[PDB]
Amino acid sequence: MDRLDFSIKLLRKVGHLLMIHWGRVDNVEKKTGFKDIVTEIDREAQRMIVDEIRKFFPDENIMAEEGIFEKGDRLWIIDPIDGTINFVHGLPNFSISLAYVENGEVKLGVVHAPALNETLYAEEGSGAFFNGERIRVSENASLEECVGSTGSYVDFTGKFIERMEKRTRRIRILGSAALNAAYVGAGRVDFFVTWRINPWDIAAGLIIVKEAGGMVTDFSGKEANAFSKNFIFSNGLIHDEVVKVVNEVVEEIG
Amino acid sequence: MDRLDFSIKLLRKVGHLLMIHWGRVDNVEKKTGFKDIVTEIDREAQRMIVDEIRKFFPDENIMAEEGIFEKGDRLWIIDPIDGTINFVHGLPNFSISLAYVENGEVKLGVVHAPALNETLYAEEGSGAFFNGERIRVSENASLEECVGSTGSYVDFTGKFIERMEKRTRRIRILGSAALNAAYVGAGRVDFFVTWRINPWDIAAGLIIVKEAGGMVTDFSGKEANAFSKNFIFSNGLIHDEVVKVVNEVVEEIG
Amino acid sequence: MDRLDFSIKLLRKVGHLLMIHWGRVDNVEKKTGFKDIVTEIDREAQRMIVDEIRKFFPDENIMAEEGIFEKGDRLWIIDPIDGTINFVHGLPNFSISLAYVENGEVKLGVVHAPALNETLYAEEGSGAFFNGERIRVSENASLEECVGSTGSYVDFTGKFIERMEKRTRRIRILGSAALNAAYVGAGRVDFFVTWRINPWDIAAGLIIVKEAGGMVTDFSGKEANAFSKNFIFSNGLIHDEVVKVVNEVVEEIG
Amino acid sequence: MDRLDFSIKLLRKVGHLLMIHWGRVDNVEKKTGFKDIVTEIDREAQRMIVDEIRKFFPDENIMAEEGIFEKGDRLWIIDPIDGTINFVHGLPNFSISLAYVENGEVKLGVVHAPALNETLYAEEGSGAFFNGERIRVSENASLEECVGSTGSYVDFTGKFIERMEKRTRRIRILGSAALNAAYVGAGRVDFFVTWRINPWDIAAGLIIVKEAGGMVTDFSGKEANAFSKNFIFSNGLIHDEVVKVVNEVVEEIG
Repeated sequence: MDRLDFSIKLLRKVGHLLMIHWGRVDNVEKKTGFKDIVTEIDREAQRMIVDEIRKFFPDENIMAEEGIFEKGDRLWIIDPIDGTINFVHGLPNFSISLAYVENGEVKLGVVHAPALNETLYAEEGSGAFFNGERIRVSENASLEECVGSTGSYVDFTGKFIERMEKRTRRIRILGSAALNAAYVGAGRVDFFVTWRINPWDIAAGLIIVKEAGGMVTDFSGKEANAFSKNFIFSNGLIHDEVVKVVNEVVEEIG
Repeated sequence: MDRLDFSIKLLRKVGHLLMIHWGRVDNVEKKTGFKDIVTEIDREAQRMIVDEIRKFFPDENIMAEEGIFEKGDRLWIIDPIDGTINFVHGLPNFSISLAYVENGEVKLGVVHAPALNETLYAEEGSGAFFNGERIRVSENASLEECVGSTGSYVDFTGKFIERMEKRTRRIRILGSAALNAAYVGAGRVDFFVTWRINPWDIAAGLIIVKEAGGMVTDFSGKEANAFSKNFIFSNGLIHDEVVKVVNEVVEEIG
Repeated sequence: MDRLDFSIKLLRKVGHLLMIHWGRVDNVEKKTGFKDIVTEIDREAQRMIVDEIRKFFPDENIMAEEGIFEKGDRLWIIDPIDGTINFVHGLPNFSISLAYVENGEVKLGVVHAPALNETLYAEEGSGAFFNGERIRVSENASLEECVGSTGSYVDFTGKFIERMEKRTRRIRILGSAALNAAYVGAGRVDFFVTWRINPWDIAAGLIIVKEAGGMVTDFSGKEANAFSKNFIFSNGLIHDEVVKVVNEVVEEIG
Repeated sequence: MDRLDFSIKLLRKVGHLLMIHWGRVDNVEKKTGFKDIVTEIDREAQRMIVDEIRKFFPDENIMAEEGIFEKGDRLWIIDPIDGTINFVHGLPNFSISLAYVENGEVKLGVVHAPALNETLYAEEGSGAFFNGERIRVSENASLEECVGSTGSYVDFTGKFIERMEKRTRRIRILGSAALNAAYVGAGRVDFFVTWRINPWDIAAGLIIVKEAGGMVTDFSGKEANAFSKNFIFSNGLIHDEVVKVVNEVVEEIG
């Protein structure tokens, strides 16, 4: 609809800005932390997205990973570049994420991968889409036929792949959280695990997976909410299995 | 050129055949286990390539992942679909690989990813390209500032990440050995490690990374060629450090 | 919904088949008569579509296999290739279209240009889209500021341009009616005129233009349908003026 | 090589800048000087191209399209947007052209269509390419088997279509002189006719057609050079037939 179409068009527009500097970034500093990085393109992409929202939705709030941090019953969650590292290195797996939350709940989410021309999205009650076509989670009911995936987390990823690679086809590490979550919704992977990360980071992939028919919970199997920190996105069919094994990795890591 | 131009065009043509079935493969068969598959599309794609080569180079030899394993002074090495599992699940990381080997040494190599429209290639003595433009390995001299990558091998993977994770920036597991290797010569990743592997998964990757200024040796450090069972591709500035961790991991196993 | 999604996916799939031969037709065929090979591609593309419609909509008339009824019937129109000349010569302006018609009314239409990665479409009542995002006809209400289009038709084209020449900004001849019609609903051109063509070749574009807010009438100015004898697609703002010149041109000729 | 690889990469980079605004000069900012916003995109793009050239080839002349008429040994001819009308309307047929001239002769040429991902180029003595593969002029020997092209020129286009229509297979009017001339070297069109356009805006195309084995002369039939005003690009198999037909049009005019 209105807000959704606006988002798709907006992220595709800004997506071209990132394409100009893709792989050719000069200023790269380690943002809030030490593991990840951030660039001047990050903020410039955010500024472009933020100016447009404020333009058509003046009385509404915004919340970026770095910079703007507001709260309201009409809130936009922006992540100018998810997979900054990939972006900087020239890997195509990076995306722009945008979610619209109203009255505390996610009403719609969009994830756009400039270099892959992949715009995945969904608005609650309307299903999940991918560049115009409907997407649904997979029907792979057992791990022997599943391709899972996870993020790069110290002490977690290695031991997680350690235990999982044995019971699945493959485990992928792509480098863009939002996209990977949307991929479960697209049905390209059967599950996606992401440890100790910011909750607002995946508001867009969450609604996409849920509208795609998937299941999203914390490492406890409990419905994923704004107070969860670890997330598990799946096709709902092999969730229990993934959850069990995830606690087996978190335990082993003390 | 003649053989290079021929190879680029042939792979691009066959790539469309694969696009038709991408993510919509009805039946997949387990070659040796559930982690090792192949499809009838692999076969149809190879046949298209084989038939074309036979037509213009009738007396030359052809060697493929399956079906044809000829030997000779003039040999063409084929991998119809490098990343079959990704291909079946609908992930974009899969490619067609071709290489012309003359007297044991690979003269030209072409790696084509249909979903991503990425054709990387190199001819002996002519440099490495990416869809017409020149590519060269990264200039990252420190492992900390590197993004390495590897395949999904049971036991070795979990261990490799485990070790490498505290030494690098990120480690990726995309799914296509040929592409993953060519990605090194593209400067998208700083190194790539392969455990247990055939010539058709890396003949094209060696020449690309080599003509792109990088290094390719077995796990011991010996400059390998057609095969060696173990491979390490890199920009050459951190090859030793990677070989160090690799031997650690492999010994930590045994 | 069900039909529209079915159609978007089916065409995006079959379009890849056309991409195999696209411009790959050797001159031995273009010289002897590319009519044959083109028909083999046409036949094969139609076969794949027909086979699928049979599986999902078993009791619906496909391309008049069960007659031609301007009222009281359910029909599926298939155009495997529109812009055949462009296709043969290697021009990217060619497409594949599918349209479902009920009682002479186009309920939904899809135009897919494989080489441009453009999927335009519309369902009756839901508006027109372009790869997931909404499209609408332009708002240029003065012929002198419009970009028009027509086909390379004998007699008609030379004159149509003579006229339009000073009355309008630019006139384009793309060589792809369906794509061209759709481009009107996308607001890329302000009006498109067709001289002596198969109505079923632009039925998909018909619904696309109307749902995008424009209008489509025959030369006599009557709203057009899938059986009309002539076509004029516009943004609905300068439609009367084009009909005028069109008829003037028709007078001059025959 | 150095200059050609730098140009290919440079045009591909700036191309995304154009994409950000492609078809994005809507009515809300169309009623607020849109021919000015397109001049900002142009100047901004021109600025990027100019800066990079100066940064790598410092003491070399730069005759930007909307720049100055410098003179010297080494000269770079730039055109930020060729096909401005299409660009403004959302049509994909627009390009960025760059030609490098030394000693008065064009040494290399690049034509990049951002919206189509088409990079056509050639180096004197190295032939023509299209995203890495070799391209060559068509092999059509008679006009009745050719698809010709020209632009939209008042008093000329009409008559041209008139006289050409009954001698040729089909004529096209796409809207981008450089892209269109390049398409002759790619073999998509058998010939192209421009009417009173500055040689500079067509220099990149000229080297592409010639390295592709084509023919480019002025309306008289003599080699095309800076003293030319009207051009004819062809495969060299039907050049004379075209010159003959074009001259008849020229007669009908005045």
